[PDB]
Amino acid sequence: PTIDFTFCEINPKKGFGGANGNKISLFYNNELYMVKFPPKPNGCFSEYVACHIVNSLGLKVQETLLGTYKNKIVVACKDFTTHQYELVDFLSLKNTMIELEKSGKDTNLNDVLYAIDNQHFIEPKVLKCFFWDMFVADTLLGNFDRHNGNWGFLRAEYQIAPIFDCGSCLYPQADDVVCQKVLSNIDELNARIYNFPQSILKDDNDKKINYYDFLTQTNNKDCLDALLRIYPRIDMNKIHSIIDNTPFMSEIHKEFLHTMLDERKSKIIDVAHTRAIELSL
Amino acid sequence: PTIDFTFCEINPKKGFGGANGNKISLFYNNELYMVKFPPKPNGCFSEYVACHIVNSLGLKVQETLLGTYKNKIVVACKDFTTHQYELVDFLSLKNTMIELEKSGKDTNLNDVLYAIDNQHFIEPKVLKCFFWDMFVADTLLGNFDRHNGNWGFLRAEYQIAPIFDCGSCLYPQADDVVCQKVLSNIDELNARIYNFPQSILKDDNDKKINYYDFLTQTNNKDCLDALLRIYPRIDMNKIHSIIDNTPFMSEIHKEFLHTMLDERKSKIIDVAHTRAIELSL
Ligand SMILES: Nc1ncnc2c1ncn2[C@@H]1O[C@H](COP(=O)(O)OP(=O)(O)NP(=O)(O)O)[C@@H](O)[C@H]1O
Ligand SMILES: Nc1ncnc2c1ncn2[C@@H]1O[C@H](COP(=O)(O)OP(=O)(O)NP(=O)(O)O)[C@@H](O)[C@H]1O
Ligand SMILES: [Mg+2]
Ligand SMILES: [Mg+2]
Ligand SMILES: [Mg+2]
Ligand SMILES: [Mg+2]
Repeated sequence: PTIDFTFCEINPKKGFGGANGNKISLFYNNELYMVKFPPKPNGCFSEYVACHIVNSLGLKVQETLLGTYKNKIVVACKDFTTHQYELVDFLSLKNTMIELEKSGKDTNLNDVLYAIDNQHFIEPKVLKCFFWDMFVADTLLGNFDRHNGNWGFLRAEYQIAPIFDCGSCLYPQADDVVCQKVLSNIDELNARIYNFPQSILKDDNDKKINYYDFLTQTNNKDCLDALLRIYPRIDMNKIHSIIDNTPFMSEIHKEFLHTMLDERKSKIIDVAHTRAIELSL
Repeated sequence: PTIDFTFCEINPKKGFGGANGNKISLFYNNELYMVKFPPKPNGCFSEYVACHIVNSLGLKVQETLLGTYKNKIVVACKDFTTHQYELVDFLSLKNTMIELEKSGKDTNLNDVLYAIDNQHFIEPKVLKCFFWDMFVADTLLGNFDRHNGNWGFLRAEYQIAPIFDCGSCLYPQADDVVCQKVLSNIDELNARIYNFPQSILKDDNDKKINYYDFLTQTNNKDCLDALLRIYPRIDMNKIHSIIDNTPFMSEIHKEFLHTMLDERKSKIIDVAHTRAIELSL
């Protein structure tokens, strides 16, 4: 039916960072979880769905289960910093890049790129391939916050940590009234495709990078390679199924995402991929 | 004489967090330090000086060393997450307090206290005494950024992590031109006491807490117990010693502190401490 975490054993000797909603440690089927709570003045859903799409993409993602916790809908992310594994995020790494007078929190794309090539945790080709793999995923999903504290490495010395924190994908602000507006108006819809959301990663002019523009204009062989690579792993029939099998989501929402994913896939990915394909030899 | 870190062996497999500038892991004297660089739109001094003052108050603090790399002036912090020790900040810990539907990054004082009473990493009373300890030293050093991410615990389970990131203390935005301006204009010296810095922490109404006002009107026995506890360790000669003995510091700057420290010492600490005593009986 639907999971319920309410009674599972909490682990009180563990906490989690991040500035959106609380989270606690707890066992489920003999495994530990980080259980994100929603904030309130709907990213629990983005987090579950987005990740499951990333999985279907053959990329290493955190396991995610919708469930209830004391009358609050909750996303449970399997915990990958157990068994004596520690997470160091990219931020902390970029902070070692002292020859750039810019701080690790900074998301200017070129610097981020530079640090990848200059870091010594992971073979820079592996790391660079991952990064763009992730950027494509993020493109499809509309991740508006893949900052340097939203990916990283596990140490026991290092390996890439599974993609996490996709709570910022797929329109977390959208509610049934918004889903409604957009679905009934191509103009609105378009604004949520070309203009916004934008990547948290910046150009050398300090603007957030535009998903559509960037991807349909890049000559970065690394970004282009990763398109040609992930494009085939994309399976709309599955992605829609992930959406259909989302546990609490209203129906109106469910079809907002259906539409939105088809559109993103078609007006950004398809297009960019198609050009990507055309640049060979 | 003075220390050049410039040629010391760097550890290309550890990084560090924080928004304010780069840092790298290197061996000095056979040991890891975290070496913090200055951002360039002065804090390396604040850190060094502030930690040596904290130490002299008898509190457990990171050891600081002031050196040069490549003509940079840089502060070295003895790394305390070597030997399997993993640092975990209060913020994550506060993030688990799901009952207050506020996040683990918000610095509302009451919420913070609640988390102290209700967390299972440290015996609560001990931590309530630490927090308060630190608050007092911050009052002395004038810390405007003691955020839940700026203190925490250590584990291989928990012990309190030595006070770190005190680099936001002791007027870091002030330069030789500012020091002069303050050193002359009394009205200017006044407000860097009665007006700011203010603590990052907050009251129920959202406003940040005024060091002076709070310190001299509060009936929180735990804050006051802290005052009485700490006051007798304030060694004004040793402190001015610490200022005179600072390695690259300019003299106008050296004295800006001397002044500024006497000022906070007598204008807040003394006054508040006096009221404390009289408080019993
Ligand atoms: N599956 C996981 N296992 C262990 N630690 C995790 C996991 N997922 C996240 N974390 C850690 O917990 C912190 C909070 O998780 P995260 O999903 O990033 O929360 P968030 O509030 O969405 N982060 P953000 O929005 O970028 O400030 C992350 O920064 C990681 O350090
Ligand atoms: N002595 C130490 N040993 C090991 N780790 C440390 C040490 N000091 C600080 N750290 C860690 O590395 C980070 C260093 O940043 P720190 O200098 O403490 O604050 P900052 O760089 O000013 N950023 P912030 O406090 O977020 O505004 C801290 O957040 C800790 O996680
Ligand atoms: Mg995060
Ligand atoms: Mg997020
Ligand atoms: Mg810090
Ligand atoms: Mg600081």
